[PDB]
Amino acid sequence: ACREWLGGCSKDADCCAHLACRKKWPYHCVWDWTV
Repeated sequence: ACREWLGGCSKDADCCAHLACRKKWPYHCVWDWTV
């Protein structure tokens, strides 16, 4: 289980993939190349 882009991230291991748990709000995983 993981969250995709723009979804509440419980993990900072890019939740799903190619992502990153946005730590600067909104905390919901953003694209790794935009974080």
